[PDB]
Amino acid sequence: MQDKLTSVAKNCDLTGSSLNREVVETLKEFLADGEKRVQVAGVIGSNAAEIVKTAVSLLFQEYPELVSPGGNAYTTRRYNMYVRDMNYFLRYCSYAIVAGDASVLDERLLAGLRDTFNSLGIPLGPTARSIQLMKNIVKEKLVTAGMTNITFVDEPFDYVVREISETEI
Amino acid sequence: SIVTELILNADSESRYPAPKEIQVYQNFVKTGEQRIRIAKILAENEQRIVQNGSARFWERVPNTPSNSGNERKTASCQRDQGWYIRLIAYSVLAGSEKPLEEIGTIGIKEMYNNLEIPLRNIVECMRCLKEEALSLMSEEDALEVSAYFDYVMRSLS
Amino acid sequence: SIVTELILNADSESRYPAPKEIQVYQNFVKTGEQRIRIAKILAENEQRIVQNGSARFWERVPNTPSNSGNERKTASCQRDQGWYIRLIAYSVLAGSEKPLEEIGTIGIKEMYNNLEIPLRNIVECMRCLKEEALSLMSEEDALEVSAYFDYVMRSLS
Amino acid sequence: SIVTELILNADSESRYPAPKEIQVYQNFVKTGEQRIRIAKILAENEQRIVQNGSARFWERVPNTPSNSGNERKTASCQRDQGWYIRLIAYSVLAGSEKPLEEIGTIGIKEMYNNLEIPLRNIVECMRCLKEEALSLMSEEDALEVSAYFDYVMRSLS
Amino acid sequence: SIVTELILNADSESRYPAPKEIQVYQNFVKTGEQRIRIAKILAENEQRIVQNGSARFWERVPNTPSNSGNERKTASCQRDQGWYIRLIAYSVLAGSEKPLEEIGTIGIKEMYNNLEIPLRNIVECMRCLKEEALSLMSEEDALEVSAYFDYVMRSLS
Amino acid sequence: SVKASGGSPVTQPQRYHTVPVAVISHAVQQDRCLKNTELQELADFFSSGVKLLEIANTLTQHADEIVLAGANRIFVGGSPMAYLEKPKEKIGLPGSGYYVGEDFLTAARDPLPGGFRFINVSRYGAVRMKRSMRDLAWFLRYITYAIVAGDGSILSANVRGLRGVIPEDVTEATIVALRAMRRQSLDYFLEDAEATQLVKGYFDLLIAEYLTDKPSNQVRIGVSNDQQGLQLPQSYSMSAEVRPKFVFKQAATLTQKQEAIAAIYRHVFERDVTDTYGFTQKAELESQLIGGNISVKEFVRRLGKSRLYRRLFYEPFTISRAIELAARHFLGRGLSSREEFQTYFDVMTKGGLPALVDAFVDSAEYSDYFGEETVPYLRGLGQEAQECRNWGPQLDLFKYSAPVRKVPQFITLFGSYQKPLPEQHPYGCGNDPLEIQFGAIFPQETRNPHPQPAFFNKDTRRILIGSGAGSPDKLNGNALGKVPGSLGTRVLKLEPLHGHQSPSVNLLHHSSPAFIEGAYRQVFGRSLYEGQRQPLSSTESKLLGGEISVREFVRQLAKSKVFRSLYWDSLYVTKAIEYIHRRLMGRPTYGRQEMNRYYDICATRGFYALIDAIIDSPEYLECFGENTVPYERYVTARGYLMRSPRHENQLRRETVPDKYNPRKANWAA
Amino acid sequence: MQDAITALINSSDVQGRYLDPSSLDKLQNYFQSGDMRAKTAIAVSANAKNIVTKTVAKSLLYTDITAPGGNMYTCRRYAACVRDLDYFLRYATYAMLAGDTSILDERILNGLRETYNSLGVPIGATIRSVQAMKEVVTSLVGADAGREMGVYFDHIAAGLS
Amino acid sequence: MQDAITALINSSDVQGRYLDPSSLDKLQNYFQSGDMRAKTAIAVSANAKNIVTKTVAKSLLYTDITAPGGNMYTCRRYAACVRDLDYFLRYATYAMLAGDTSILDERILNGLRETYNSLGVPIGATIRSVQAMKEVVTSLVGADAGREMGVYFDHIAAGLS
Ligand SMILES: *[C@H](C)[C@H]1/C(=C/c2[nH]c(/C=C3N=C(/C=C4\NC(=O)C(CC)=C4C)C(C)=C\3CCC(=O)O)c(CCC(=O)O)c2C)NC(=O)[C@@H]1C
Ligand SMILES: *[C@H](C)[C@H]1/C(=C/c2[nH]c(/C=C3N=C(/C=C4\NC(=O)C(CC)=C4C)C(C)=C\3CCC(=O)O)c(CCC(=O)O)c2C)NC(=O)[C@@H]1C
Ligand SMILES: *[C@H](C)[C@H]1/C(=C/c2[nH]c(/C=C3N=C(/C=C4\NC(=O)C(CC)=C4C)C(C)=C\3CCC(=O)O)c(CCC(=O)O)c2C)NC(=O)[C@@H]1C
Ligand SMILES: *[C@H](C)[C@H]1/C(=C/c2[nH]c(/C=C3N=C(/C=C4\NC(=O)C(CC)=C4C)C(C)=C\3CCC(=O)O)c(CCC(=O)O)c2C)NC(=O)[C@@H]1C
Ligand SMILES: *[C@H](C)[C@H]1/C(=C/c2[nH]c(/C=C3N=C(/C=C4\NC(=O)C(CC)=C4C)C(C)=C\3CCC(=O)O)c(CCC(=O)O)c2C)NC(=O)[C@@H]1C
Ligand SMILES: CCC1=C(C)/C(=C/C2=NC(=C\c3[nH]c(/C=C4\NC(=O)[C@H](C)[C@H]4CC)c(C)c3CCC(=O)O)/C(CCC(=O)O)=C2C)NC1=O
Repeated sequence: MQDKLTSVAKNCDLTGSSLNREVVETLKEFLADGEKRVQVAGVIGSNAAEIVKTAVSLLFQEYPELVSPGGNAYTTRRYNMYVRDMNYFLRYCSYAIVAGDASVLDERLLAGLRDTFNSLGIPLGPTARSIQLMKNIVKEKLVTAGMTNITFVDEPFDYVVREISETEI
Repeated sequence: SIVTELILNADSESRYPAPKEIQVYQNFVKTGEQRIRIAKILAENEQRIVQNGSARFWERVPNTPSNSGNERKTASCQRDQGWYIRLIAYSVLAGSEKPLEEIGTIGIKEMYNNLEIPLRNIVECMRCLKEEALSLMSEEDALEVSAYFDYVMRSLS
Repeated sequence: SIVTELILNADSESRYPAPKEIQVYQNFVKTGEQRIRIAKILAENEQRIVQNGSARFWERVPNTPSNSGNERKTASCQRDQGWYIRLIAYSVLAGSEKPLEEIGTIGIKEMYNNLEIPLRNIVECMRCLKEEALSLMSEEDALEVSAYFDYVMRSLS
Repeated sequence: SIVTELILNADSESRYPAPKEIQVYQNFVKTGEQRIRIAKILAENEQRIVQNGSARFWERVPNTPSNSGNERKTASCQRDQGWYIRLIAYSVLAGSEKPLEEIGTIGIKEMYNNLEIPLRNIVECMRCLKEEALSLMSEEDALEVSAYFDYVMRSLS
Repeated sequence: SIVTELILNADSESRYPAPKEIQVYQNFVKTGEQRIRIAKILAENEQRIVQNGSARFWERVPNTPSNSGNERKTASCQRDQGWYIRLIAYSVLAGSEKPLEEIGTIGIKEMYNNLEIPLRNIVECMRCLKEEALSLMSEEDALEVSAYFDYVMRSLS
Repeated sequence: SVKASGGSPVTQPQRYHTVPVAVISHAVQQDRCLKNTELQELADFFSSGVKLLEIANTLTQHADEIVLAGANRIFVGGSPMAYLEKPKEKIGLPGSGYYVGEDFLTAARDPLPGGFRFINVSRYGAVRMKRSMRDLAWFLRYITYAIVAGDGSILSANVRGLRGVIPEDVTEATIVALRAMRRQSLDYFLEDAEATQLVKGYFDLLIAEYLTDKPSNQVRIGVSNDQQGLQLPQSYSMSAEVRPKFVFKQAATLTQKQEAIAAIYRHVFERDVTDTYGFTQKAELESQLIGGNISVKEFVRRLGKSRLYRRLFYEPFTISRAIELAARHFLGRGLSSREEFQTYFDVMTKGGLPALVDAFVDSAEYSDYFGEETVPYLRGLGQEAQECRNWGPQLDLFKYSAPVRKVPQFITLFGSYQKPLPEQHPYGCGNDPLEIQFGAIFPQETRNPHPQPAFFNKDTRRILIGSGAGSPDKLNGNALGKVPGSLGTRVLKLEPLHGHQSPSVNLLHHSSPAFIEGAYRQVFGRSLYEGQRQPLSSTESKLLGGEISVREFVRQLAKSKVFRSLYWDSLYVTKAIEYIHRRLMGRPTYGRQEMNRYYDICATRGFYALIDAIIDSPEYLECFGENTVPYERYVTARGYLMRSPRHENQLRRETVPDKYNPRKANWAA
Repeated sequence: MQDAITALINSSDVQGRYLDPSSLDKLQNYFQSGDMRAKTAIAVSANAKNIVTKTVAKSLLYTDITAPGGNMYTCRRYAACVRDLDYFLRYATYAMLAGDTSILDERILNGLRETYNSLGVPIGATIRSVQAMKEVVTSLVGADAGREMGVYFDHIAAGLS
Repeated sequence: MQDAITALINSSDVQGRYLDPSSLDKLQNYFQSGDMRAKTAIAVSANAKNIVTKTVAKSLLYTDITAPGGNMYTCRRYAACVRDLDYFLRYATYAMLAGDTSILDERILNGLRETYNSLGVPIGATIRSVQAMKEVVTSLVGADAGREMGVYFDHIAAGLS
């Protein structure tokens, strides 16, 4: 996996344009938000359990059939698996927020995720909904902490959804 | 979306978008704010549209699975009505019937024949939903919503 | 016209026009006054455009069959310029390049090679004609006219 | 190559080469000594042909990219002239235009349009090269060389 | 084959063959004529070896399925003896017990236990076959044949 | 971004334990029939099944009373049983015959703990009350399930970690209710002392396991910086099947040591092949293990370096596949990432198979999992938290058919994870025929399997290499393509025919038999046998008399029974679709749009409608019209590469010196 | 193929929900940028031939690629390279108009590496040519529209590498 | 793996018969050729590094494969390609000693095309490298031994394709 700086530096040699003006501008823009990325990751790590618990409770509110008999969140075994996987998603999204690059998600979260979920019958719609709920809760916590320009926080979660959701149109 | 249709029309001829495609794109981009407003209206009024349309639909067509005393069948019919309102909202947002066609129109006859739901009843329900949705918007706002409802009704026949 | 294109697209799938096609049709007919105004401007100023473009083109290309001392060749070149302005006016009226393409673009290379008129010279003359014609159009009117002039120039080269 | 021509003609009908095709093959292989002589003549006189044809072509068309005071553009144009003489020598050796067509005719218009070299000028230069090359051979030797030069000129027009 | 064994050692150790392995290979290929002669000797005498070995084996071990009065069992035992002589000839040709091991030794005990054939009886039969094979062979040629017969007997034991 | 797929193996994870399942699983994982003790356990369980059924029925018949006894012990100020929702039968499902025709109207007509505080039903809320009542009924139902199953696992796996999921405010209350229920249950036998013992045991197990306070997740720490760390809840491990783990002890009896050694053989060689292959040297190794000179780790290391292991799992395989198999044989798991594969490939390149065995056995992971005395065992789903990245490959590696697949399964997937969509059919590499003159040659799924599925959506369009064939007038738009083996302008064309008999010798470009043979050779790929043209003779006549065009003749050729038997009768449906499209349209299909359209046509109407749809397509008219026999117009990348096997023209490799007096130092004395 | 609106609709549809305020804000951003996107499409269409001419001149001409034995040698291969650059420019314009890179994933990058390796087309030279084309387009349409087009040019280049 | 002797033994064994005279003649031919096979193996073992260096020099150097964006870009990929060529040379030597191509199919060619496609390794470039290696070995060990080794080099090239 790579972070933003590593990918940009390697692309500098790959593309043959070296350290031109556009690369310098993108590097400066990225470095301007680095402290905010670290702060966002700190907030996510300090409130991980609360975020996951809130998101899973809201998911079971919006999908009451999940916890009913025959549902996928039926029994504490599957409930614990739900919580565990949502923690996985939150952890790797925090990693991607720090790195500024989505390669960590590609290599350690999304590679083979669809195969696993098809094998185990894990529904993807509720998975995307839970990721979006976690994203909303993280945004609420960041607004509470006083952060202002936190658009990049949307990038991992949304991206993950786009990678796991099926094609409808 | 209409943008995808324009791009695919240009790509079919292996050419950059012609002035007609560009004009369509610019008109759609201009109307985007009104489209968002109409979609918000549809989203916030979905439940009352479903309820009033279901009342009118059961008054007009009492011999339906949704009106056979089965709570689950009624719930499923009302969920389908909400889903089709959502698809029409998607189409209003996208400026084309592509979302509605891809999600709820292609294979609609096969799906509802497998479920043994009469198609004429679904057409009548769509008509009632269209009548109840058009009353909540202005005429120009209703111009496209009526077209999408008519698209569903035509696909069901 | 573009209406014919929409109708043929609907007929290819053996279906009534979709909401996207109806929207395109309505957007097109909404601009009929503007199209007629542009065509009127082109028709009224055809000879002035021809004269100015001919002057510029003979400045740019001194050794051309039009500017070779033959009066009939000069008259034929200026008539060709007028005819292409007329075809561009047709295309503006129709909302698509179909009239221009069908009347003066399909086989244009073969015709002008048979007449021994170098195609590069005709492209330069079309460039001068476009520069003269676009000066009489407002900013909102020049998109289609410039696109159709570019269409002719691309067909020639 | 004419040998490939015969082989592919036989392969089209899934049959062995007919006695007529074998006769054509034998006649071609018994004339290869004259073809080698013609190819050697073209190779040895390539610089003379290029210089004389460039002189004549700039006499006819002086305002051209190869004659605009740019040393590299002149070198590139004269290298192209030599390359086409080389391809024509290849075609003389092979007995058909296939080497010339495959190496320097398919997509020649696209390549020279990308280089922004007008094709009329290249046709004129090819004509001058053809005259210079024909002035160095007997008519029997020059039949195929004229044919291949005409092939190049036709590909550009 | 000994060649295969040397190549496999070098292959699994990721290195070119050692000088001693090349020397072994050369020495082995120098004995091809002798190995071919011994294999031909075994092939031409297979019938008499089988006959005399079966006679001696039934003399020493009368309580055996071959000597139980069943024609098919006797024929199968004779065929097994011939097959093992053939495998030993293969092994002589290859310079190693590898062909015999891969064809008639891996899983020999399981196969013969499935057939309810006592293994000690097969050991005695192989010993008799070895005796007759050595009886019609030179002293130096008998080393490989006797060693491979002992290999079969040890695999059964 | 991640379009590569390793496949989705069908997995059925265990959700709880049953006595037969546990016994049979233990026997299965040791590769032997049931023991006498295990058969006795099964017989004892079966003979007692009627009593268990009677107990479960007794608890079921009084379920309302037991749940009411539990609820009344903790709830005040309301009726808790009003919030107990019973399961509802789904009546009138489609196809059930509940409604005849399209007429739907006529179908109808123990001391409390210190300081215990009760829960007010009204202030607790409808949601929480429904939660509580369904929880009590669920507890009773799972207790009856555990009674029938003969194992309390279905309880233990589902209540350990439940404390806190059920709010910590009411955990005490929960216990109270459970005890109340227990009391009521024990009131329903009072005459057996064995059923009461069983019910008491199950209730006590439920209470004891529910009292565990936040059990720790089992962490799987990454073995290197290229591997991720994971967590597995204890419930998943408890519900999963149990690995019988063997620990070698020098003080154990000879039989137990031999059992552990057999386990080692079953793991390293995937089966005890030692006797079959005449592994006599095993004896010496076994002695060195039995006497305690070496450990299980050194025994496994010597086994990996033995000739038996090389013969079984090195000789038949390439280096990549051998590494992938050795991962399972020496670590009990598949490779995790391509960096791990790179390190092991470097180890194998430097030192060979013994070096690879040393790298596996000497790793910190081996000592972490198996140490020195534990026999290596298969890890995987249910034993520890699994990664998604090697899901399919590892699940396929743990199957007994792993040594039958020769194409690598890990390095290929790991490489394709980093790449865009592959150059292949949207339905997989098995849907791409060999681009030869004739014959539908496809990769068989079950023979030498190497499928590499990718997530192609419905709008992907394939990139095809144009062959450059066609008449000169039908060129200059795609004339930049060039493919070896293409007959460029040699297309078969027959101009239509328009009271006197014809001349004796009238010559076209191709004679009538030659043109007909060319049409047959294009449609069928090759000339038919002698009599096989008999059914089409009349059609040929109609082509020679101008009654039908070349397009109609081609359509009739493709509709014949010979074509159907050659390319439709014994072909997978979409494979047949793709091959027929390549034969008639001259190109492969672009993507799932055309493939789906033709598959729907084949599903609804059949083969003849598919031929009609292909022939009547506008692209067929654009490319071949009515008078031209089809021809190959596009090839794939692999098909292009198979026809270009010579590259000696590109290996031309890559004068006056540029320096005076080279390679000399300044101011040399 | 999906554009910005279709992508947002898909993300909302898999959850069975109307567009949330965040996706509605993204949609409004796309609608606001639509005018600039149309202007950039017009500008690139008007100068496509010149863009490719400058790209070839500044990245491929007078190198060993156009020399004999190079992959741009002979007129057919030169024309094919120019055609490929036209493909990249046109599809980058399509992706910019759509505001989404899915068109490049489904129609440009799928199997492109295998096809190029089969034909012998130099991958690194293609990446450098795409970079040169991005620079030319940025110089032509400005810094902001240039960066927006460069997003999709970089998507193509990263897919090729 | 099986060598020439084992191949003949297997051919005779599926019929359950001893080696017929033609098979014995093939065996004698292999035995007679073993001396030059050992000589060729010695030469290749002594000059393996030089062979691979010359192969890369005449096949892969100064092309786009070694440029950034090529598959031999960075020293790690260069060394990986050199290692693959070393493998090809060593197993061609093994097959030449053994008298048949079974070892090449078992240890190398089974799934090598799939692995290369997954990793993006150009098949055409490595086929060109194998052919250059065949020429280099022919130049080193002579005409007859060069042809014998080129049999297995051509087998490798065909298996890659
Ligand atoms: C004869 C020397 C040996 C033999 C041959 C055999 N071949 C087939 C069937 C096919 N042969 C081919 C081969 C080709 N396809 C091509 O495109 C070309 C180049 C023009 C060739 C040479 C193919 C594709 C087939 C498949 C069937 C078809 O005819 O389309 C068979 C029949 C096998 C069957 O099961 O149908 C046979 C017997 N077999 C021997 O034993 C001979 C040594
Ligand atoms: C000369 C008769 C005319 C002319 C030519 C001209 N050409 C160039 C540059 C190039 N010419 C080629 C030509 C070929 N490439 C091929 O593969 C073949 C077939 C074998 C041919 C003929 C190429 C590739 C170039 C590009 C430069 C390079 O060397 O890589 C120029 C220079 C243009 C520039 O500098 O941009 C010129 C001037 N110009 C005339 O005026 C004549 C009519
Ligand atoms: C130019 C920057 C470089 C270059 C290119 C080059 N390409 C080809 C041939 C082909 N290019 C393609 C690519 C596509 N076809 C598609 O439909 C799409 C998607 C829209 C793409 C990307 C294909 C398929 C081919 C094969 C031939 C064909 O046109 O069908 C060539 C010629 C190769 C040959 O000799 O056949 C060349 C030279 N080469 C360079 O060196 C430049 C760096
Ligand atoms: C200069 C200080 C020293 C030197 C260098 C030298 N290099 C070559 C040839 C090559 N060099 C490279 C280098 C790289 N490949 C990569 O991927 C990277 C990125 C880290 C680098 C730096 C390569 C690939 C080659 C091969 C040729 C090519 O570029 O395709 C040579 C020529 C060798 C030859 O045999 O032609 C030389 C001379 N030489 C010295 O004496 C200095 C110590
Ligand atoms: C060199 C001629 C060409 C080249 C090669 C190249 N290969 C890799 C990577 C791998 N190569 C292999 C090969 C094998 N696996 C086997 O089992 C065997 C049989 C003994 C062989 C030869 C494997 C497994 C890999 C992957 C593991 C690894 O990366 O080490 C690379 C590196 C690719 C990368 O992205 O790092 C290269 C460069 N590439 C060329 O361009 C040459 C034409
Ligand atoms: C870091 C990347 C990564 C992921 C994502 C991952 C997922 C993952 N989830 C699993 C289980 C599970 N996951 C879920 C449920 C869900 N999962 C969700 O992401 C949803 C929120 C929810 C459904 C909407 C369930 C119910 C199971 C247990 C399946 C069973 O019943 O066996 C399992 C099988 C058990 C295990 O070995 O852990 C895996 C591998 N593993 C990984 O390495």
